[PDB]
Amino acid sequence: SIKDEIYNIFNADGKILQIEYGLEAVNKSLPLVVLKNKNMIVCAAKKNQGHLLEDEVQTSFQPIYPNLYSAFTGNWADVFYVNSKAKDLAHYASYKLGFSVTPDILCRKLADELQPLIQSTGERAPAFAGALFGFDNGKPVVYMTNISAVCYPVYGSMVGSKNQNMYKYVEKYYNEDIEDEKLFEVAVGGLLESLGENSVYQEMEVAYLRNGEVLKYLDDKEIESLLLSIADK
Amino acid sequence: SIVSRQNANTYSAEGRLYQVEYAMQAMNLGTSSIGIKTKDYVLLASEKKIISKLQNPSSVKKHYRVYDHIALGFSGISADVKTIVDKSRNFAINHEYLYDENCKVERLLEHLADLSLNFDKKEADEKIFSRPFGASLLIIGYDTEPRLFSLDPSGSYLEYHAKAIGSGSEVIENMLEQEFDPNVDINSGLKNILNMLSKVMKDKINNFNVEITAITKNECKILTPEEIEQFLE
Amino acid sequence: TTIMAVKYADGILIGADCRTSMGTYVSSRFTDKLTKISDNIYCCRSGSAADTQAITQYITELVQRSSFIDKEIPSVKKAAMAAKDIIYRYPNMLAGLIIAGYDTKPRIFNISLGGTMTEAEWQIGGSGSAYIYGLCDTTFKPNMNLEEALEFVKLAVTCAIKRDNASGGCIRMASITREGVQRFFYSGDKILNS
Amino acid sequence: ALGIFSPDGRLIQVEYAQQASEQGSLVVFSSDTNEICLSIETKTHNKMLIDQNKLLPVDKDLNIWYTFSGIKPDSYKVLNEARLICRNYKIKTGTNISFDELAYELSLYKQKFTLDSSMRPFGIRSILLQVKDMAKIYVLEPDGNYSEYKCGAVGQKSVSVCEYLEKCEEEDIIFRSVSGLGTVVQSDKNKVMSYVISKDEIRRVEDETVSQIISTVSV
Amino acid sequence: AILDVDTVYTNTGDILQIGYAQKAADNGNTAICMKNKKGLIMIAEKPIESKLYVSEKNFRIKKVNNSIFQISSGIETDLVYINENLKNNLISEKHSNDMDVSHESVRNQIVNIIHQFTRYSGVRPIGINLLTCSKYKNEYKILQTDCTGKSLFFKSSVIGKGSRIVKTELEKLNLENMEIRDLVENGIRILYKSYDPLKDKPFDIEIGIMCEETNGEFVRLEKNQYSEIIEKYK
Amino acid sequence: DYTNYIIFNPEGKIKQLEFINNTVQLGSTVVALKNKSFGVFVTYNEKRSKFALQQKKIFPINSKSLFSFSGITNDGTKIVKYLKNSTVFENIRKGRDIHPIHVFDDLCYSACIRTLTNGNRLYGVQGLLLTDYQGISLVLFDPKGSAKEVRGMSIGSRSQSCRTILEDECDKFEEYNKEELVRLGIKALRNAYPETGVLNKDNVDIWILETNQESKQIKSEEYLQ
Amino acid sequence: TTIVGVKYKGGVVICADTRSTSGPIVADKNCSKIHYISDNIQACGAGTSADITRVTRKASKVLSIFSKTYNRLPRVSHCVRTCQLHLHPYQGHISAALVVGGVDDTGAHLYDVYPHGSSNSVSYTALGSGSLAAISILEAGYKDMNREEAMELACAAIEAGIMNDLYSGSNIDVCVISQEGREMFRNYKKVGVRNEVPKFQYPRSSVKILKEDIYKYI
Amino acid sequence: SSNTFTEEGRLLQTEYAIKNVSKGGTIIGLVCKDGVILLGINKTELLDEREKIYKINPKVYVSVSGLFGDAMLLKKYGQVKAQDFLYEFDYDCDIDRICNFISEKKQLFTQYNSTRPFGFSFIYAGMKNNKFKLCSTDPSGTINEWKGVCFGENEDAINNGLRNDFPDEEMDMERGLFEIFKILSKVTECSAKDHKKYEILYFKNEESRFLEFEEIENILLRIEEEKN
Amino acid sequence: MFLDTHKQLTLFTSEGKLDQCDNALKAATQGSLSVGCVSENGVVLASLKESNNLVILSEYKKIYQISPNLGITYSGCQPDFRIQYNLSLKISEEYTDIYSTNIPIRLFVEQFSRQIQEYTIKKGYRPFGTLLLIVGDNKMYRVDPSGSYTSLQVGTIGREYTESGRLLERRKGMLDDNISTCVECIREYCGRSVKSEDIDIGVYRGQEFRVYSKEEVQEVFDSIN
Repeated sequence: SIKDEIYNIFNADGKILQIEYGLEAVNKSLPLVVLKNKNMIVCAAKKNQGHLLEDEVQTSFQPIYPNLYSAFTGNWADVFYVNSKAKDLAHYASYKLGFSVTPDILCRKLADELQPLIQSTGERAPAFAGALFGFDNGKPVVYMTNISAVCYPVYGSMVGSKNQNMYKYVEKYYNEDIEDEKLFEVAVGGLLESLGENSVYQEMEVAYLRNGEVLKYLDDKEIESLLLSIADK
Repeated sequence: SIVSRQNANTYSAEGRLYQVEYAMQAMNLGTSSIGIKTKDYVLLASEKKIISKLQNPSSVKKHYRVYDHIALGFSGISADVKTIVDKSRNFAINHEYLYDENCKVERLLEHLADLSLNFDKKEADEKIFSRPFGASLLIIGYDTEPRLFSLDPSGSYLEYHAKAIGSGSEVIENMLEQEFDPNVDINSGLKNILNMLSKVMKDKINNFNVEITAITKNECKILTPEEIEQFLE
Repeated sequence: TTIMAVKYADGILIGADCRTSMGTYVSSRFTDKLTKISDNIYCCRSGSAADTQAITQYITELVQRSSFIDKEIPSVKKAAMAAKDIIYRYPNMLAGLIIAGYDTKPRIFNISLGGTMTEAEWQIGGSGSAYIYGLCDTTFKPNMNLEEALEFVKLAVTCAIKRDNASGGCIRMASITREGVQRFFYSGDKILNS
Repeated sequence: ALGIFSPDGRLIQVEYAQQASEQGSLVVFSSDTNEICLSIETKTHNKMLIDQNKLLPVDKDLNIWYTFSGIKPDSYKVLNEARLICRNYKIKTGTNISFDELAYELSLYKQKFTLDSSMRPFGIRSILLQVKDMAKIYVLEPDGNYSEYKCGAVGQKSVSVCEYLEKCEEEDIIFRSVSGLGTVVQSDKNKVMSYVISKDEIRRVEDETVSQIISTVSV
Repeated sequence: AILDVDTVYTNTGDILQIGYAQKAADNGNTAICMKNKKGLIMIAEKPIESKLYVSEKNFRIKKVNNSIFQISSGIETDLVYINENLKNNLISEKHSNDMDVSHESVRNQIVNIIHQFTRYSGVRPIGINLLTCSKYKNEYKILQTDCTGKSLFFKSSVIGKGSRIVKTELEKLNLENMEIRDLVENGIRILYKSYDPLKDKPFDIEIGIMCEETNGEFVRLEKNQYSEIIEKYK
Repeated sequence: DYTNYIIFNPEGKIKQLEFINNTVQLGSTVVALKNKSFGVFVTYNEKRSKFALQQKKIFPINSKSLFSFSGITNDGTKIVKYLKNSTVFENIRKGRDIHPIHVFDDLCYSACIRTLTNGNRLYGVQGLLLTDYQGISLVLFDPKGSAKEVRGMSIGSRSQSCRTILEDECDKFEEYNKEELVRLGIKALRNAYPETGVLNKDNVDIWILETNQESKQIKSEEYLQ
Repeated sequence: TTIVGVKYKGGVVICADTRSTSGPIVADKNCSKIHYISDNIQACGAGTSADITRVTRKASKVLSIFSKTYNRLPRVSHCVRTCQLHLHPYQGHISAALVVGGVDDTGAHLYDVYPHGSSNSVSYTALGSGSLAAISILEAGYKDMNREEAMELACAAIEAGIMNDLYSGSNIDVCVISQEGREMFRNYKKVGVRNEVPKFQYPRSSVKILKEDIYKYI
Repeated sequence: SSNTFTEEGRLLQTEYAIKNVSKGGTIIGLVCKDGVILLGINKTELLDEREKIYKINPKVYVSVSGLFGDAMLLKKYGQVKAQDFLYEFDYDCDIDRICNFISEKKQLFTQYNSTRPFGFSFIYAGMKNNKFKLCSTDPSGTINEWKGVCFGENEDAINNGLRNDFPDEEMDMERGLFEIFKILSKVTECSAKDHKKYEILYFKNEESRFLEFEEIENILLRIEEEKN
Repeated sequence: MFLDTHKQLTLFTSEGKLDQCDNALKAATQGSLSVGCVSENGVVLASLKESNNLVILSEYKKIYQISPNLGITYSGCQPDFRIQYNLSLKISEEYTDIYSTNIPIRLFVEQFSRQIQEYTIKKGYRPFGTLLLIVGDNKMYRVDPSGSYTSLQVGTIGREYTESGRLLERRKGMLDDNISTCVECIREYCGRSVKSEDIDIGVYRGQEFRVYSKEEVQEVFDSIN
């Protein structure tokens, strides 16, 4: 029993128990949503603990490289570790490629670097989940990856606590040709399906990305209006 | 491997390393031997471990010549002692190479003690084994004075006027505290040491189951059976 | 080559010629010598063509790397230092760079062949620079406007082109300011016809 | 545990290797000043199995021969290292390796696999044998111990054979070796071979005589 | 069976060994760091285990470089490794760029060096809470690092056993337009407010300030500067 | 489960780091007293047998520097060699004497490495370094990787009685003279060893260090007999 | 040789002469100097013939693994960077100069790569022994062009090198990479026409066989 | 477990590896007057490619039983080592050299603690001193020479039949294969019932060839008729 | 004890079986179904794609190309397949470097299977948890975690493999119709109505292997309906 629990090996059921446990650790983390339409990428997530002595702005969306961002959830230390590893890989791959690396290449590289932690014993697999996203030659692209070392091209990712409810909402309402404001509403509603529709705006952050500019965060009043619109209909 | 190295280096709640405690049990599971120091001479007598009489007495030697004026007797696991002897010879020859002189016996003891507990070190010449050596050594030599040294598997060593190792160590010590006097001649000293040895030998003491090394200012003599015959009576 | 860098009232202005040559033959006459390190840092390469390209390719990723680790605009100082180590650690690489940019204030850094890094208010380099040291010394004025500095670079590089055989073609110029980078172009038609 | 002491001060894996070296086909030998007689017994349950020669030469000009008891595949590696030691010593030094040096270096090779983790003791009692100037037989333990033997036996139930040899002080070493082997083996179940190693020459003894002498023991 | 044999996940996703490390860290001596526009200070309890120790010459605050210094609670010897590696990395980084290491770079180094202990098998979690105070571009920031490697910037922070009582007092505290000596006064007062004599031994105070009056250089105050305050709050 | 190797037990402590505290208590007593001008080492040495020679627990690192330790003697000898090498390097390559505390920086880093990872062996030696550096300074080195300055300390078997005897008089060390410090060290040993005859002219070796002066071994006749 | 490269509005034209030489002796006729790198990238090189093939083969591997892995047609900048990172460490001992051209999602790109690892984005290029003869035609005739005019300017450029350079001759290979894909014209022209020499036959009796051994394939 | 001894003085991992072999497809070998028969029984119709019998060099062939992955790994290793021998001394090695290569690697893998034994056995057909030979190698690495041997399913039954049912008479490999089929059918009917899973090699040192199932059925009719 | 990185995670049980290899085979067997059908004119290869997690089915691919003549698809965990795909691309590119031709199916499968098997003997490593179908040169090979390969006429990997394999035997035919025949065969083993987005198809015709575009898969389904 303990042989399969501890080591990164297949149990009699055909699953690696350690990866499942890391996935549980991720699932217990804060909720986060990244969702994209034909023209923009929208990401919303629950803000971290509101310490009164805080002297920082703590965002779950981290720029990794020019026109390349990440939105990860899980253990704060593991999320930071994978962000720094992604920056390392991005700069190395940009050196090798002759051009700034794009989100797809970086997701593939990061997952291929995470896989050895899944196939071998000695190093703990980081407990993280989220999407590396950005704009690739004018097209918004979102790639989802997590502790299990998978990498898929996705319209969006819903990670963290109660990610299944967020998925159920988003898939029901989401579409690619959805409008920008409707994309905002769908993403924030998917998040609220985890947080609860009665949550106040101070509890979560929203940012959006457009082709020619940096990632931008919605203002407090903007989030108030967005939540009022979502609750209205 | 890390697990095996940790098993080597684990400390006991009482203090001493577990491996050292086990090596100290192994160190006296062998035939007995006595070392006597006098301001003129140092003796070292050991009963041979003749498992069968078909095993010729000549080839079961128990004293190894470490250098021009250093001899090494041992008790316990005899396999480790040839490695210890080889590294001691290397140390002595290196010391002569650097300084053109015969090393002090204390310097060889210091070198061996340093090498003893270096299980972890990755270079062979900077350690003896990956574990304590399962042998207790009586190292004698002449360095402007007859010197008798005992090296334990714990890496500790002490200069002695007289010591006994092997299964008869305790009995021979309880006899030494009564019988030993350093104001005695070398021939009478040989008689006394052989008398003490015969007390513990499984069979009757003779010149073919006994090996004697006597190091003096003049020679590092190893006594022939025709010479041990003089002292057996 | 004739690479030039002048710091003026509100940013950096770098000028360069277009000619690249091997011997008496001009292998290309449209070479871009103003190498972009980042959106706000530009490098004027001089020395071995292959080695200076190798450095600027590495400095490009190093300055971006640290920029996102630090979470701030890329630092022209860090790019210049990163260039100095490579130029110093590898004597076999014949490279000398003018690295000029705008992170918080305009800065010009000159890395000589052996890795000697100095901060300058104006800097020139390349084979053709030898012929405009007196012209640049007498004509330089602190805190020029864009038009005054553009004339200064235009005059200096033009006089280097008219004298240095390894220097020729139109004068590429690029003004890095806090507002961004604006490229200029002084066609050789005007320079040669005069 | 591997390459480490047990709570009672025992190298457990080394003694397990000793035991594994005891669970092997019995080999018996006896020597005089100018010759050695070496006898080996083998299981004949398989008629289709062709019995391998267990007396292999280490170096033909030095007239050194090798025999073993225990895990057969380990014997291949140990014999290969014996031959390599002889050849490398002649390359490096320019002179033939002495028998004692070969025994010492082979014993060091044996010990090597008991000083380290991640590796398993050979677990074979290996016999070095030479007749150039005088008969000399070395028996190397799996743990690296080695010492000369005038006569002895190794392998399955060899302790009883050594006990018998202690008493069987007969002048003819052929008699001694074959009779000592006969104390254990069964003529119906065990096919037996006997060799006499002489000055730079080798030959095996007649089956009739060996069988006749073996029949008189353990009747 | 609990899977705490190594730094591995339990069936609920928790890494038990990191929890044990946090238990060890939360039982260390308290250190308080308070940051302000005018400067930065850190207070450190130094319990008198025996009067034989020369407390005035044993320092809890370890400098990473001229502009970064840090203090730890828990198994404070782990700070030896953490500080040595941080110093080796950041001195080289500073002098290879001829400019100060930024707060974010220090945070990156802290997190990446602390995480590998929570990430490998034959390794033991760092088992300390760590406060790292630094100056960069004429700004001061305090970085409180947990055993997980999670490190956040704070306006004022405390580690050690008495953190629970000190944190509320800090939350009651306004730092804007406080003089550095006001910070010293408040820090000593809050430290003594969490003494709990019946459970903790008497302690000496180690105070290190980093303010304009010393052009941002780390200065370890001598006892005569705050003996009056210690007498006031003993 | 948690006893065998380096990991936190559920209560949050590493058992091996506690076991090394028992390990460092094996050796014979060393009693150290420091005054700004001079310092004293007092040791108790017992022959392991009637025929064993004394082990000379105190080692001089350099003129005006003494080191002594309790516990595994191999680690103590390693530390003695380390301190000698550091003295040579600091005198030559840095033009100064070893700093009593900072000379232990590399050793503390190595010890911390050992306490953080398995496979590597924890140091089982506790050392006292008495050296003249801007005055006499006494340093206690612990196997956990920390070196701390002390007014006086006792290491080895039964050292707690010596420690409490010293601690009852620590505030007066700066006023005591050399004879007074030697007397207090012998008193601490006596409190640890109240059995008469055990402490004698042969079993106790006293080492004196005075600022701006060489370190010397002085006869114990005047203080025990 | 006269390998030439011309960039026009929506693609590139890479032309080359079909000749190889070792000293004053022509070694290979109809030699194909345009090497495959990708469906949208072709490279033509001058220098050590073995180094051109192997350097362009390394780029072909790295770009094939990239496109297969990421399902994304490679960029010309990726090909040039791979070549630069390979040529530079050898300090030019691997003597390979390339004219890499292709069409990516960013448009048409044409590069000059030199043995020491330097690269240069260009509008038109000539390389090899006939570069000077070719570059003279490109200088005079180059402008903003379509593929038809780019085809003839490049072919006229090669023709000049074939006619005026001793070590250039035989045919003209042409390869156009446009946004619609690459299309090849092997032996696009036969400017180096040879004479119609008759055959010459020895009598079979003119050679004597000393001994003969016959072996059969199985 | 791993590669370590036990109180019984045996490598349990090697014993389990040897046990694994008996679950593999049956392979048989027999030395005859004019050659060596190598026979293998596949689990499926496999005319696409030979799978039970392979070639090492112009004068060594091997049969396979046990773990297929390890078997192919060491088959490739043995082929590479035979080619290295040819590179060294400019002539092809005999059966003994291939046996030595594979046995050395197998022993290395049963002696290294952090690895597992190879779970397969080989039968080597070859020549030495101008006389045909038939060796074998177990997972332990032991080399056994045989007049005849069997491994895989029904290994013990076929081995017993060879022990006491195979005539001691020297015979050419035609009658050798006839007798092999006789004893195989006596042990189990499935051998004489079906033939499309068979791989049979008529090893001659210079002109070895494989038998078509038409030839196998020609043997089958002879065995069917001889008893009538 | 903490994780032993030097441990051999694959060993024979007392029953002669490899414990971890069977678990890896079980893990592979749970993957999404994928099939291949050999024909007298070529070989078809089809697999199903899960539409969950908002995966862009148009961009997500299940059938991959190794060389112009080889294709591959898997059942099992994706990361292991991605690593094995990197390995296979390395193999094919190395062969093309040496010989300049497209790697033959059998040589590729052999060189690939040996490196797959490497992990059943590598210390501290578990075998890949993926089954692989390799289509090329008018042949099909199924490669399992053990590193054992078998050429096949009709093969299935993933869920419902045995019964689907039996159904494929009932659903063979000419390559042009075999595509629709096998699409019908695998329509019996999908949890929801299959759109063209949900299936990848790769067909080896003549001398090359090509993966159908999403538009082509619509054409195949238009024939189905």
